[PDB]
Amino acid sequence: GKRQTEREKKKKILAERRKVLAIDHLNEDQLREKAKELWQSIYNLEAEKFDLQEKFKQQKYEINVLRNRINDNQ
Amino acid sequence: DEDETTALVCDNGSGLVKAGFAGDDAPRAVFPSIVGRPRHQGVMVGMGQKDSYVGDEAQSKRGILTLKYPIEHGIITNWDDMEKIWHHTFYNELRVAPEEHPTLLTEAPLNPKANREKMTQIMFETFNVPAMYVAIQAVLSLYASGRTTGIVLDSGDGVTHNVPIYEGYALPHAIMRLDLAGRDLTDYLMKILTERGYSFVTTAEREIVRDIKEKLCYVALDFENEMATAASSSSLEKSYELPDGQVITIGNERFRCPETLFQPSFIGMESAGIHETTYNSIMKCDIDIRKDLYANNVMSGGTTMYPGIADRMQKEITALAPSTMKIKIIAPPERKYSVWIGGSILASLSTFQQMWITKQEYDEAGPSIVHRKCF
Amino acid sequence: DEDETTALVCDNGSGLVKAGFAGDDAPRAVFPSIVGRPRHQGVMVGMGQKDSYVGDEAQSKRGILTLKYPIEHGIITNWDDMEKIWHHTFYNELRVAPEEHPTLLTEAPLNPKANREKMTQIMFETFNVPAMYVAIQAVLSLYASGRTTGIVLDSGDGVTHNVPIYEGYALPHAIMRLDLAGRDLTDYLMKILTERGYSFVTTAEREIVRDIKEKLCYVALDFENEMATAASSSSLEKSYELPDGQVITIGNERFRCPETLFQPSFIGMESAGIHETTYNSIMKCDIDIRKDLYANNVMSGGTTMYPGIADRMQKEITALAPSTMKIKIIAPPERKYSVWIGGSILASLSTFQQMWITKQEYDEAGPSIVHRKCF
Amino acid sequence: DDIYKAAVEQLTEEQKNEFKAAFDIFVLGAEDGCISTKELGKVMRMLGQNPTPEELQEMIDEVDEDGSGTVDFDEFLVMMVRCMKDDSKGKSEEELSDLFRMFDKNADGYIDLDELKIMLQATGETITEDDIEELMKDGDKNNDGRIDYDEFLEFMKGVE
Amino acid sequence: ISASRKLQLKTLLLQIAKQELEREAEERRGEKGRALSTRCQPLELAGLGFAELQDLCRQLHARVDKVDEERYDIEAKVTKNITEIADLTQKIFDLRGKFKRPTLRRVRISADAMMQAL
Ligand SMILES: Nc1ncnc2c1ncn2[C@@H]1O[C@H](COP(=O)(O)OP(=O)(O)O)[C@@H](O)[C@H]1O
Ligand SMILES: Nc1ncnc2c1ncn2[C@@H]1O[C@H](COP(=O)(O)OP(=O)(O)O)[C@@H](O)[C@H]1O
Ligand SMILES: [Mg+2]
Ligand SMILES: [Mg+2]
Repeated sequence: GKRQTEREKKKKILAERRKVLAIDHLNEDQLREKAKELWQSIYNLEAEKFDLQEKFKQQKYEINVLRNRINDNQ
Repeated sequence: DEDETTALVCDNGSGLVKAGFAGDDAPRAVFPSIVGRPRHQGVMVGMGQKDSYVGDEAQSKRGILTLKYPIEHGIITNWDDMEKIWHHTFYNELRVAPEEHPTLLTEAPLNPKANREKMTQIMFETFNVPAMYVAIQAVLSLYASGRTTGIVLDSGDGVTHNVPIYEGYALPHAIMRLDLAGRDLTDYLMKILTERGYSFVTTAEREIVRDIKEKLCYVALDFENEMATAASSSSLEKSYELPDGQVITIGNERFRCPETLFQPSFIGMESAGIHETTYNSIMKCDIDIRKDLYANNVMSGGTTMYPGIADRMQKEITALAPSTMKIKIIAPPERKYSVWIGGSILASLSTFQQMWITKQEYDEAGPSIVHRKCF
Repeated sequence: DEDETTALVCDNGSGLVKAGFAGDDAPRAVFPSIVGRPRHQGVMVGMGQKDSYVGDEAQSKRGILTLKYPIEHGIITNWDDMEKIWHHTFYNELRVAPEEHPTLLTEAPLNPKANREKMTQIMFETFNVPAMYVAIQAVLSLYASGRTTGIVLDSGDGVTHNVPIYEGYALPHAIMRLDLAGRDLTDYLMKILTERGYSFVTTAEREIVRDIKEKLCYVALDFENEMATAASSSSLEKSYELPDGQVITIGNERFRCPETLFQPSFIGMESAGIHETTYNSIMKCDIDIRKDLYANNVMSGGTTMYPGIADRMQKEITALAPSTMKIKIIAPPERKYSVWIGGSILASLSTFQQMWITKQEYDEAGPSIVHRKCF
Repeated sequence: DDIYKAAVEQLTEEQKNEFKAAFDIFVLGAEDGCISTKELGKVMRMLGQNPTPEELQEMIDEVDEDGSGTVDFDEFLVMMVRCMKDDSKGKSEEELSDLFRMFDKNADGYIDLDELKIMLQATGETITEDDIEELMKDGDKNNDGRIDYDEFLEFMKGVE
Repeated sequence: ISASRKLQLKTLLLQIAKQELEREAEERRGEKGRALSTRCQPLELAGLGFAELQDLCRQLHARVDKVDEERYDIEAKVTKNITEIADLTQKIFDLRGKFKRPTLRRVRISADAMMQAL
């Protein structure tokens, strides 16, 4: 139950998000432009990965906020 | 949460759940395994109106809730109950996310293999723990004692287990489970108190009488002689102040309640006292090491906070076994946390991460992988 | 009428009707539940000659009218009387049309279900209220106190109800109704005043003697000792100035009238005093919370304006119950309006319009829908 | 004094302009220009509020400290700022939670006293005793040792 | 009047708070930039062999796949966090209500009326 749903939902999401290249036929110039584009894409992904990490930390902080609001409530 | 990715250590003992972080000396979130549910339906508004109540919340709301046990003597009723209580423990009590910390769990001795396969599967699907390890509480108590030789008497709230381990090797052929535990103690005390004039059925009084067992109960040195002298016993008779304020006086019952484990014929068990179960366990294995088993017996569990188990234990074993070698019991104070301590000990060493049960192994071989990964 | 479509809040308490708008602090139109009718027939002309007289009009015209009670101890005599008095309240006293404002009503505890079905049906047919909600006055007084734990003593003019509610949950199994109320008080005082030389039967003197109860009556700390010292008691004996001008002097009767509720054997009730009724109510429920009930008792009703209920209450409960925990009563001044205040509180929050009893639900399922819509 | 400029800062321009141009409903001609204290209650009815004898008499006590029987414009502004509590047209809360993040510099979930002391001295004013003491009385209620987001919001209500 | 002092203390406090907000935001941006420089170093394609550039494209495909996977894991963690935020926040609203709900509404306003009209 839900064993395949989770795994293949995740794989489906990563399939629509990522783009597949028919690398074998790619021409020399094409390897040039595309490896530049792929490196830039990885650059941006790491950029807002770091943003996600930071904002993960702050959302942890607001969890801290709300859980303390709860414990004081007794 | 600690900056380091240290593991979670959780003892789901049969009667108490004690959870915390690896490298800690004592579990942080410790609560009894009772679960309360709304005794009636919803018509009011503005507050409450929540189904599951766990932990101290249910302890405060005992009167309004039907108090149910998601586990009894190892048997599992509803996995949803464990799901909710683990959610509560991890987020409301431990304030930790299981995504970034592998979990070391302890299970009741000789728990069902099907139970292990289902609980592990629901766990892995529902939760996102990175890695897993589950161990028997017997070796955990052994680790807490830190001596590879001895017979462990694990007295939980659903089962009492006798397990011999010599030089850090399990002896399943000489391991037994007895259906006497806290539940029986409360029941027997309930019927005796009924014969004393006080007849209650609900769980609040169950907790009151187990508290009485924690505070006032004796383990009789000699049974019938102590009731004979307890006929009047103004000094020996002891009283308790119930939270409502009434003074309830109990005499011989103090040492007539735990005696039932030693004398099961009171309420009809074919099996004799637990000392006989340790005795048979000892002789089942080779003769020679039996003396060491006599001298290295360990007892573990929350019940062990009561007095009288040690003296009774040694005297009866010496009566049954030859009295040449000296028998002595060892029991560190606050040993109900000891299992969890041993869990921390497991995470202490750097070899423990060689056999973490990772997500991908379970994804490859299903739950069946544990059949080859733990044992 | 306010520009906003805010709801109507009406407490039809057993003895007083208090009506007004939601969001208001106190009810605007408050009148006793007496109804006057022409004692004789019509021959004169030029003025008057009107059948129903309600409110202060009947209070001024008490002498000329047969004074009748459309409700007594919850029992309903004639729905036409309620029709007329509600017409008067809505249009002549509240100056409001019920077409544009839903109504929140409060009913006497444990009122007949058939009574609810008939009153709701006649209401919906006769009137054009958009939406409906009716609630027990017990939870309303609870809301006025703003504490989910306690036992409510509702002392109306027809019935006295004891209702325990723990953590905002009704306990019908421990709820009781006692047929002692203002009517009994007036009756008993009537017979004692008859033994004092003044014998009246009509309702004007009933109101005079209830006014005397409002002004001069005591609650005896010790009963027979206070009549023993009230033998002469020139200072302790107290007088009243009746509107005709005669000075009527009363001594021990001041504290011998409310005592009858505490000592029903004076005029022959099997049930003991109302403190016994609160005591039994408390023990019927689980033992543990009983202490909280002792410490959280609330009293409500117009009678509560009298002195002496608090001291008598606590002393007798402490006599009956163990005196370890301290018992204290809470009673805000002018608590007879408190129920209506709670009605306003109900309209304060935005979830209340989720369960308004609309016209179309009643048109679909008849009156029977309330059986599923309120409870 | 500092209360006059604090009342200036804590109230928006449109509100105070309407307040003054509407106080000019009592003056008609050949008058001192400052109306009697009791007439102040009447302008409040114009404001849309319905105050009560207790607050009215108290508020009356909140004007004319030196005992002239009359109200000036600066006392007028301070009392108005002290009347409706809906300052800043509803103080925000989200960015404020960001500012809650700001009070904490160790990422724990709350505000330490040392973090408050450094925060206060970063303004330019040193530490005095009545400062932190009164700030603690304003912020806390039960000696919990910290300022959480509820006490955070409560303490600075209306402040911009 | 101490209220003046306290109010201007908290005003200056919150203004310096806004300054610290700006500064911490700048520090976050700088740390993001340096982590960008250290996680994704400059390009390597200058003078490379076409076949190796095929292999490089496949390697960057695997790289983008796994870093998308890591992003998915982190954002899922955040989503669980936010759900707990919402539930706990509702509990907060109710719990605060317990201490302050019966205490803010009209106070003798209607009591003020024409007691002589009757
Ligand atoms: N402080 C204490 N003193 C005495 N008895 C206790 C105490 N705490 C728990 N117990 C008893 O221990 C029982 C729970 O046993 P537990 O420690 O959960 O077994 P296990 O070691 O298998 O987890 C309870 O039924 C309770 O009666
Ligand atoms: N101001 C007062 N002082 C003393 N007693 C009063 C006062 N007003 C009403 N009562 C008494 O209260 C009784 C009506 O009770 P009521 O408040 O209608 O009960 P309920 O709370 O069930 O509506 C009347 O019989 C009257 O004797
Ligand atoms: Mg045990
Ligand atoms: Mg009443």
